[PDB]
Amino acid sequence: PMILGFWNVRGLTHPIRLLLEYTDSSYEEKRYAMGDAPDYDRSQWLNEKFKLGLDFPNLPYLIDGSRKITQSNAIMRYLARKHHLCGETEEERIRADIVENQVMDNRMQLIMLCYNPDFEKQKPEFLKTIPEKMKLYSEFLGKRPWFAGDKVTYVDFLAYDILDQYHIFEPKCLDAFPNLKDFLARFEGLKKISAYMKSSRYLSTPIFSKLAQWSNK
Amino acid sequence: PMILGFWNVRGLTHPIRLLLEYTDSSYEEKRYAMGDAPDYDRSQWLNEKFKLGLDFPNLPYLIDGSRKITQSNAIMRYLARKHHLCGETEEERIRADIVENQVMDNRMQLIMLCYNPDFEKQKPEFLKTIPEKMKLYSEFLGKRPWFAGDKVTYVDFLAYDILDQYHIFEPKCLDAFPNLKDFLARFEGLKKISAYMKSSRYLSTPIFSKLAQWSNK
Ligand SMILES: N[C@@H](CCC(=O)N[C@@H](CS)C(=O)NCC(=O)O)C(=O)O
Ligand SMILES: N[C@@H](CCC(=O)N[C@@H](CS)C(=O)NCC(=O)O)C(=O)O
Repeated sequence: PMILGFWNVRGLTHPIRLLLEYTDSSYEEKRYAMGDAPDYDRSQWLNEKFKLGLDFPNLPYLIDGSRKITQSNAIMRYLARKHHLCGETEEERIRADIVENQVMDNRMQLIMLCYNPDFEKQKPEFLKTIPEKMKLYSEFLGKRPWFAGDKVTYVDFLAYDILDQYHIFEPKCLDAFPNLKDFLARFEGLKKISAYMKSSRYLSTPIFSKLAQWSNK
Repeated sequence: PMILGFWNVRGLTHPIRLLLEYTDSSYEEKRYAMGDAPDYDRSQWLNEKFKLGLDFPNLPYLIDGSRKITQSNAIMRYLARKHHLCGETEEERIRADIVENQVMDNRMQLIMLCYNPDFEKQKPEFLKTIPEKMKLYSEFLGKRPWFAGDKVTYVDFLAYDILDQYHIFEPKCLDAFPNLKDFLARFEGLKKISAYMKSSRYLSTPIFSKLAQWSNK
């Protein structure tokens, strides 16, 4: 089976665990544990960071035979390439490309907040940026069932995760935006996703490493 | 023509400018100026940000007729599909995806270090690191002319940029890596690239605004 490796958290891998499922892929996972404060020992990982034959060692990684892939979007795209969950017209590919990048910006802005010792006094400003972020996703999807058109793509898996995360962080943030709730619900409503969500393998929280100020435990 | 918008800095747009040149695109640019200290003004940009009909307003942007793109990465992939500068086998596509993503990570690490608090009382420490990032590119490439193998692909413009910056901030950083040195020289050597670096359009520095630390004048 393929081997996915990642920390014992959701992090940036939720989209990959979900695609592995959706596709009825044969895989096993390696979930590395980190230590508690004040030092956050990472040896579990570091004892093999340099021994997997990875080009640019990092977490997450995928191994399917000989092929060894790092960078979450590159894992994401290899799988989609495999399963045909990519754009099929220029129009689909543009929409996919943008959304893939936009998620990461928004995923990054979140981390930057959750990883700062100033969280508490910083939160109140970040919170005012939210409506605006949500509004873009809302206007972008419009009346489309999925982010790139009338077909599910690997970008819906990326979008679902970031929209979910922001939702956990501010429960009310999708209230003014019904096509997004409609979005979230339709994603879940999927056969293998529903099934996965009630399995022993489902990992929704913590979001972040014990190092974060939020969703760290 | 096509319009490229961005700040009047290098930022993360170097590869786009270079690709537009190489492809003999018909384009003009709008090089937004940032006011300065204290309040470094962005009025030039903010006044039309939500007026151009961009889904996800940001710098940089590409308008090519009816197509309006945002996200530096999506701009590249778009230009790469338009002119047939994509990998042609699974193996090439995989090498492209990873490289594409790796650059942004290296690209962001560098900025993290330049706009921050005690850029100096942390100076060395992340410098002593270049050398070991370099080895990774080095080994990844090996003896291939180009990063996805046989042919020049869009990722090459992105590899070029990052290796070019690391080089500014570490004049020797490459001493150990012939193949990297050979790469730079043979990039700087493509016919339209040559010509462009001699032109009035060319902008090698500053890399990031007044504000910053490094490449900020
Ligand atoms: N660009 C990367 C970021 C990867 C990354 O930062 N991985 C983290 C946690 S999310 C890590 O700790 N990597 C292991 C390491 O640095 O040794 C991605 O999209 O995969
Ligand atoms: N991931 C985005 C980065 C974009 C971004 O951070 N843009 C900065 C300059 S490097 C900006 O000033 N953007 C315009 C804005 O935020 O309104 C990209 O790859 O295009």
